[PDB]
Amino acid sequence: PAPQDPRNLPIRQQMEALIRRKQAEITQGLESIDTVKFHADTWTRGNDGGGGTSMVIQDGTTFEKGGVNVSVVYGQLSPAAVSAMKADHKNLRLPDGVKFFACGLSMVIHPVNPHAPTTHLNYRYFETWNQDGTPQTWWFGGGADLTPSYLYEEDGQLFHQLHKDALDKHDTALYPRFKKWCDEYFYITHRRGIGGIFFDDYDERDPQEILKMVEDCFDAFLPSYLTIVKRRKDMPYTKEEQQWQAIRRGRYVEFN
Amino acid sequence: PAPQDPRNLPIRQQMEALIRRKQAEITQGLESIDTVKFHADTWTRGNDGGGGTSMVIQDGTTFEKGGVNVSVVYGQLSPAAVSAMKADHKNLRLPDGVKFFACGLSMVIHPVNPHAPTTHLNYRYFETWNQDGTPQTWWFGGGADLTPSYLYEEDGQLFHQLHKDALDKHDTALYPRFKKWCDEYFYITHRKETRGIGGIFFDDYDERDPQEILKMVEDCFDAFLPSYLTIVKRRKDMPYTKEEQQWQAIRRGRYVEFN
Repeated sequence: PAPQDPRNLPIRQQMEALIRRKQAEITQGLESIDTVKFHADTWTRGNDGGGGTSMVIQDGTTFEKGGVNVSVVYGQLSPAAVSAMKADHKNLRLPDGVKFFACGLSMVIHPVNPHAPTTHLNYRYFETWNQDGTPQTWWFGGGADLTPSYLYEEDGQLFHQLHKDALDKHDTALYPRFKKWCDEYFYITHRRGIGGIFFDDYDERDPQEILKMVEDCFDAFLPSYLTIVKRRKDMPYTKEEQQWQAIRRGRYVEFN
Repeated sequence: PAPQDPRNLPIRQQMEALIRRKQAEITQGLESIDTVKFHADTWTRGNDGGGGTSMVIQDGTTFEKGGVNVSVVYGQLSPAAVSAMKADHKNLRLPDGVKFFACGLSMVIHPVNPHAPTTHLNYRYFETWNQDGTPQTWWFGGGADLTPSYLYEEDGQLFHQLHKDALDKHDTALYPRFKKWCDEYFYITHRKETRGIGGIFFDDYDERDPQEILKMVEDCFDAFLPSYLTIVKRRKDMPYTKEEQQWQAIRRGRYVEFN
C-alpha cells in the first residue's frame, strides 16, 4: 500500500493517513470472519458531506449491518460556533471567523447473532488555524465500546484489557480515566453493560505522541472484537430470542 | 382512527394498540415541522422481524435521517433461552419451553441542523404465558434521551422536565430513579468531560399494576412531542455552515449511524 508513517508532516496529514489506513485494515479484518464484503456507500443525498469514503456491509452471515467511514473537512468556525463549543474545549478561544481542519473515522457494527455484541468506534482530530495555517487550538477525541444483547463478562474483560494495554504503552494513568464509568456507576448506586473507553478535548501531550496513542487504540480493536465475535457468532439461538433482543435495543431503527 | 383504550383487554393487546397509535402520532408530529413524509422501510434483507411496520424519513428540510419502528413477536422460550435472560429479570424463572409475547416501539431521529439534537426513544413490554394464556412473568422497559451536537442546556432541561412531569403523575419517586444524566456526577471525581443531556430509562419494570404502568408508558410517550418539537423548532432555523455540520457528524459518527 502507501500509508505515511514518519513524524515530520503536519499532524493533520498524519492523522488522515492513519485513519484511511485503518479503515482498510478494519474492513479487511471484519471480512475475514464473514462471507460478504464491504462496499462503497453510494447512497443518493443532497449534501452527503465528509471528504473520505463510507464503507458499508450488509446481510452477511456474521454481520447483519455495519459501516466504517472516514471524513475530512476544511472550513471556518464563526464566533457563534466557537461560543457553542467553548465549554467542552478548554483551549478553544474566539480570538472574525477562524479556519479549521478536522478528520475522523467512525464505525458501528451489528452482528447477526445476538450472542455477539454490537460495537462502536470513533477516533478523530480537530484543529483551528493560525494566520499562517499552523495549528492554533487542537485536540483528539474518540474511543470504542461494546453494546451487548446477551452479556458475556469475559468478552467485556478482554475488550477492556486490550484497550488498557494500548493506553498503558503511553501512560498507565490514562485507562482508569478513559474507561467509560457512568453506566457502571448507575448500576452500582441502584439495586448491566460492557462499555469501553472514551476521551475528548484531549490535548494534554505532544500531538505526535497522541497520534501514536490513537494508532495503538485502533490496534486494540481487531484483536478484541474478532476474538469475541469468533467465539459467539456460531452459538445457537432461536428466531424468538433474536427478535426480542432487537426490540430491546431497537436495532431496526439503528440501521434504517 | 381506531385505537383502543379500556382497561378490559389483555395488557399485550392494549400495549400493542398504544405503540401503534403513538407511532402514527409521532410520525405525523415530526412531519408537521418538516417538508417530507415518513415512508415504509421496504428493504430485502436477511430477516425483517417484527410484527408491525418500520417508518423512515430521509433528506427532509428538518430531519436528515430517522425511523420509527413497531415490532411484535410471539413464540416459545426454550429452557436454555429462559436461562440466558434470568440474569437481569427479578421474576423470570426456569419453568419444555414457555410461550411468550413481546412488543415495542423504537425510534431514532437525526435533525439536519447541528443546533437541533438527535433523539432515541424506546418503550416495550414482555410477558411469558401461563397454561391458560394469561401473563406469568412480565415487565415493561423504556426510555428516551437526547444526544446533542451543539449543546443547549435549556433544551435538556425542557426534555427532562416534561418527562419528570409524566412520571410525577404516578409517583414522584420514579423520575429521580429513572433519570440518567451523567453530568450530574462529574463533581464526585472532578471529572472534566464533554457535556451531555441524557434522559430517562427503566427496564424489567413490574413494580406496579400493569394497567397503571401502561398508563405510565402512555404518559411518557406524551412527553416526547411537546418537548422534542419545541426544541427542534427553536433550533432548526439557526444559521450553520456545511462544514460545521460535517464536524458534528465526525464527532457523533452520523453517516454510519444512518447505515
